[PDB]
Amino acid sequence: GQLEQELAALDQQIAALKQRRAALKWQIQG
Amino acid sequence: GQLEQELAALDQQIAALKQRRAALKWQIQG
Ligand code: NA
Repeated sequence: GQLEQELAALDQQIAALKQRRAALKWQIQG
Repeated sequence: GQLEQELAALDQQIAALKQRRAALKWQIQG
């Protein structure tokens, strides 16, 4: 339902942000 | 620097989304 759609959206955003964070850390840390 | 400020921003957003995700998971599970 609506709650499940919202939870899937949060899980996708979290996964994408964790990946962006890993790429930014690599740049900063060389 | 600028890159570290972007990293702190990602850290804040990921932590905040994880709290929203946990609160929604609890709603779903009753
Ligand atoms: Na980190």
